[PDB]
Amino acid sequence: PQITLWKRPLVTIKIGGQLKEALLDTGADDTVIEEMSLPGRWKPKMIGGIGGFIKVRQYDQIIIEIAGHKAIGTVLVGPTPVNIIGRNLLTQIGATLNF
Amino acid sequence: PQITLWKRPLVTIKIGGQLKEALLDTGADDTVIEEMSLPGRWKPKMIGGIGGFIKVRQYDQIIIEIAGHKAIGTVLVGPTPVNIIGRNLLTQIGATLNF
Ligand SMILES: COc1ccc(S(=O)(=O)N(CC(C)C)C[C@@H](O)[C@H](Cc2ccccc2)NC(=O)O[C@H]2[C@H]3CO[C@H]4OC[C@@H]2[C@H]4C3)cc1
Ligand SMILES: [Cl-]
Ligand SMILES: [Cl-]
Ligand code: NA
Repeated sequence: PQITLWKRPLVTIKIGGQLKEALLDTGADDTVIEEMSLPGRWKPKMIGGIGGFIKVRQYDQIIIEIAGHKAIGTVLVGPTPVNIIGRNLLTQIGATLNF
Repeated sequence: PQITLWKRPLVTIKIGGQLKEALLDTGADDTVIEEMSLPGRWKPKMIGGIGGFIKVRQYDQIIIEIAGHKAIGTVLVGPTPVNIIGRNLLTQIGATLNF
């Protein structure tokens, strides 16, 4: 679709079998989801934003359904205040910015 | 133009007569730039990101060129790690997300 930006670009996602809302975020390199369990191995990572850094768990090869589009990639899980779909998965659904 | 997301969506902006690089950020409500001087009065604002909250200076009706497009609107100035163009100005240049 074409999403205007008058409001936050929130969409429904499916991850780990759970339905959530997430922000399509072109300013995020990586995808970051609020605390939840995912299967498989993970490793610790530190990521920084406005305010500073948080510790997260890095899970690789996770499948996510984004606005009904399937994608696979790394998902970071930790105390983010918002679920964020970042560029590593936006590319996989063919998302572009247009002006 | 049409901007894919395999790389960060960095563009050149011009503000207070200086050129800067900034991120086109659909995940940011507001535009936030690293510390610099701007004319006029400012007002206080606290904004929250991944790693907590920061105090910024809010300047209204500031002229800023973004990738060759004129915008005039609110700019937040503070200790952000990166210059971010948020939805308040992305709508002024006509930007949409497409997939
Ligand atoms: C390496 O992988 C990653 C992935 C994500 C991030 S990030 O989340 O720190 N960030 C990076 C960006 C360079 C600032 C993405 C933004 O798009 C956030 C996303 C985000 C939204 C809300 C809460 C936390 C993070 N925007 C936001 O801070 O905007 C505030 C400021 C912008 O204006 C408003 O809109 C959201 C809030 C608020 C003040 C960092 C590392
Ligand atoms: Cl990935
Ligand atoms: Cl592509
Ligand atoms: Na894995």
